[PDB]
Amino acid sequence: SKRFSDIPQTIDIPMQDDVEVEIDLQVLPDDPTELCSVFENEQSPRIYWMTVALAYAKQNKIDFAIEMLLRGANVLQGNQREKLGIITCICWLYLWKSREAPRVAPDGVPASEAKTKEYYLQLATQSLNDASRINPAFPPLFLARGVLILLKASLQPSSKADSNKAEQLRNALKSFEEAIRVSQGRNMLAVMGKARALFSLGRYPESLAAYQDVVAKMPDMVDPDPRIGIGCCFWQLGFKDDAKIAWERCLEINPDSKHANILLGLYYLDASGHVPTNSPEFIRLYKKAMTEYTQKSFKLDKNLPLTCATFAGYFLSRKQFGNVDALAHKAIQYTDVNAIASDGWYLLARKEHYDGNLERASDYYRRADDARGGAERGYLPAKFGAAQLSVLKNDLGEAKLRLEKMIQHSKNYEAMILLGTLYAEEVFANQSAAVKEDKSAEAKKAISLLEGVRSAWKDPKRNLSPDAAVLLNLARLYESESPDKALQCLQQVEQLEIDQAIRKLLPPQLLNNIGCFYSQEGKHRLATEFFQAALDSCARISQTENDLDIDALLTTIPFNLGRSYEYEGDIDKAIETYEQLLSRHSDYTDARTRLAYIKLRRNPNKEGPDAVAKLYQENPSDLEVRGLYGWFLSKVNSKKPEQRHYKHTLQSYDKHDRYALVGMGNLHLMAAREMRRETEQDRQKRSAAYNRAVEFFDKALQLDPKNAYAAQGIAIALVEDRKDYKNALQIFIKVRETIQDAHVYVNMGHIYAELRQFSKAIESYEIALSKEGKANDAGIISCLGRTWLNKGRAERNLDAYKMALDQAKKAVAVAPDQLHFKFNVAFVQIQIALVLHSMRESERNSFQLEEAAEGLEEAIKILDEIAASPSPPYPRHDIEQRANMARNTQRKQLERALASQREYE
Amino acid sequence: MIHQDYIARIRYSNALPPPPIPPKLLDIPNTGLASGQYTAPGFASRLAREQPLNIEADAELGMPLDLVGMPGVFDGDESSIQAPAQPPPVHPHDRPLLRPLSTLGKP
Amino acid sequence: TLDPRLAQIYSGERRMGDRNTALRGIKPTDFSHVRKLAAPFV
Repeated sequence: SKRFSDIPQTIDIPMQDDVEVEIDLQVLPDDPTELCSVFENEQSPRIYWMTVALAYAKQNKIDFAIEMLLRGANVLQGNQREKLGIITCICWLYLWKSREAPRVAPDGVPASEAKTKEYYLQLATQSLNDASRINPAFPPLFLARGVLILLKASLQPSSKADSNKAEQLRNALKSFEEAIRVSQGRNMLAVMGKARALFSLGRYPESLAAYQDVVAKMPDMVDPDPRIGIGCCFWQLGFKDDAKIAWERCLEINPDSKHANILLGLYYLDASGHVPTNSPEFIRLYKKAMTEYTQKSFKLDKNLPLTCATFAGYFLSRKQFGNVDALAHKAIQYTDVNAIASDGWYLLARKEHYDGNLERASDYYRRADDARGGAERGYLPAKFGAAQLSVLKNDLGEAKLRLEKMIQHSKNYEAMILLGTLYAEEVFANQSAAVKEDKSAEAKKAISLLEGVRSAWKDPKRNLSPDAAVLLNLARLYESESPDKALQCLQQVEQLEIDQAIRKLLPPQLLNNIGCFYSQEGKHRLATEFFQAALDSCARISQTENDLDIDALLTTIPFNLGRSYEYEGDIDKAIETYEQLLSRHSDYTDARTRLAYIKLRRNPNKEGPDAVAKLYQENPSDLEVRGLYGWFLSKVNSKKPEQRHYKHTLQSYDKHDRYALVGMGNLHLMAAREMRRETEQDRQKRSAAYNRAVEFFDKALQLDPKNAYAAQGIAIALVEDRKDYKNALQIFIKVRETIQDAHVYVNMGHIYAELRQFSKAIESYEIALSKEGKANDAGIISCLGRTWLNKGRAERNLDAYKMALDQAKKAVAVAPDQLHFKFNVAFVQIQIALVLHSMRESERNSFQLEEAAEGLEEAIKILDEIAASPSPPYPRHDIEQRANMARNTQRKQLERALASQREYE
Repeated sequence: MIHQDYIARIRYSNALPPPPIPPKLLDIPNTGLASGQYTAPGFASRLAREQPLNIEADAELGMPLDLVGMPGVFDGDESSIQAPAQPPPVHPHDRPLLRPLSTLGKP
Repeated sequence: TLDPRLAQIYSGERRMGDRNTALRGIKPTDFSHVRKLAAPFV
């Protein structure tokens, strides 16, 4: 029946004398020590000892009851039949005391005389052993074994990666199963114990089956209610709504069930998780769960760990910390369960984190992690709190440790974003350091991490909150080598900024950079509009509160705008903007450097060289300005040691100025093809000069393997010093896809001309001529003409001689003064005459022969004039010799033209 | 003499571009780690909530088994903690709790 | 030879190309194998 219904109100103690002592078992003595003495001195029988002890238990005075039964035990040592009884009761009472005990007592414990759980457990073990030595196989002792083993098993700390606990659970199970066997399966506490063990073994369906069996066989067993077990089993197994049903039924039966209340609050808490953030539905569910069910349960027991932890979390959310400490502390002290301990430490950690006592916060996080077994298992949020706590204190190495450790465990979003940010910032810091370390690996790691974060924004299942900061960092990471991704990033940062045709005045820096990325692409007006938009945006900030260095941005951005105009073309406006920026701020030198270049192209003769000189003088140590001046000196050499001199003075200003080095390889190279070869010693001398050119080319290209100009200069070195066309051509092919300058194509055409690959040398040259700067470059037209001519020789192709003449005539049009160009049209005409004379009538036409004769006349004229001309390309007598053979070629062509049009009859 | 041919001086050039001096990137103000947002507890509060709840109150799981007070057990009889010979009719509110796991559907 | 004001104005600036980066061309490429063949040159 009901527990304690057994006890009567009053009883009479049979004294040695009589009638004697009567006792009220509802309102007992405040101390039983005397009564114990009475019973000792009365050799008192054993029912009285038990009746009074259990009486003390009914009004919660459990120790009294223990003490009584301790003395009763020793008083009846001769007889073991009820000794067995009281010793078993002792054991069970030691389990009770065990339950209300603490894991550990305060630091002034003292550790011996520890009132701890393990103290009562060990005491229960001994008493139990005493009773089993009397009668092993007394059913209540089979129960006792089970229970004990459970209570001891729960105290096993979390293992890493347990076998100790698992086996202990098995032992409990077998003891509970023995208690069942002995009862022939009618002991419901034994089967409840078995169910518990199964649940601890993760055998949930059998555990459920067991609690259900209890309810089925014995519904009125409600102390303890197995329906709790039912609910817990349902919840694991993933049926939290049926768990709800069970625990509501638990409460229906007993609304003051302190565990059913918590469990129901936990149901609603979980439910409040599945609904969003703060909402009407969320708030009702959360206040319901916490206030109703957890408070209710807390009023019933202030010392109930799960409740304590849960309500500590409640207060945490409401930033009310005196409560949080007390509760969470209480929970940690009084718990059989590690999970609870870890949750308590975690709550305290988050409190001390908020308030800022980081050392004890980090220790707390650590204890929270370890409670669940620490590393390789543990509490993910606790680990994270540690990582953050280590990030502060600036001990960023260890932060890197644990975050890595975590992402290796699982792709946790919060780890990924923090680690990636950490790496990004490492790279950014590096770049302004005294010595740039190599952090390309750390950069990659960052990029990958924040792209993994982008994946997190992508997948519908997560709730998908987006961060600016991540996008900006990622934009900067990509900036150096993968700029288009950086652009896209900044475009989506644009969108996020605007959300919170198109007129856009967002912060200036964002707009500028976007402008910059647009500018690296062709979109120079899009860029220009973005710069203008940035300026406007700075003006808007200027009027209002926020102080940014608006004067700095109003120096930088208008340069960018001038540069963009310049890119775009309305250079005059570029000029005026540079100038306006200069009027307000004339010491911003990059502006005037662009001005001087704008000038160098507009007025090559006059103001430009004036302007650059002035800029070199007024501003002689700016490496960009320098480069420009050197570029200017190169133009003067083309016009032809001022340039080499200067480049290595600059070389004393900076050892690794790639521009100047390739400037040297170039200068050497040019000066050294014209070096008198003579032969022998003289010939060697210049091959040393090429060596020096390659000296400079290689150092330059070793600093910057991406440098195409240095590599191409090595290909030129190749071709000229060691006629290695084949690989020099390799260099040329992949420099060609990166450079696009005319001279690249010219140099290519030169190689292909050598390699008999005429067609491909043709349209190399053709592409060169297409290109801005002169289409009509005489020297390229010449080279193209001869290439065509050699193609005509090779292939027996008239049309190729046709083209060679056409080209030779295009050149003559351009420079009609020029002696040789005239010789060339002439030579080619004589060749066409020749080849046409060699051909068979079967493959020839009479029209062709007329035009050839015409051309030949032209040729004789040109050659004849050249003979008379001073400074002839070849000796004049050799030119006359060519003309004299042109008299008998005249007749060859006469003859065969007659023969041909007769064939044409 | 007859070694005359098309005349086209043949030279290679590697002229450098003038320093472009492109536009200049500006530093976009951002929330660092030093700015507390990423190191604040708050940022972890979502991550903390989506963690599964522990529903294990005790070693005994909130159903504490003690025989203490149970009328005869320390003497011979487990009557108090023994199921009746005749199973009682099932209460309507226990019917849903008695449903076999199979009957429950899919998790 | 920077004025203090200029020096801090430049502080905010980050270059995205210069003399040297220009020589890498419109799309960078590795030319260290060319380094290999400059080597036997000298």
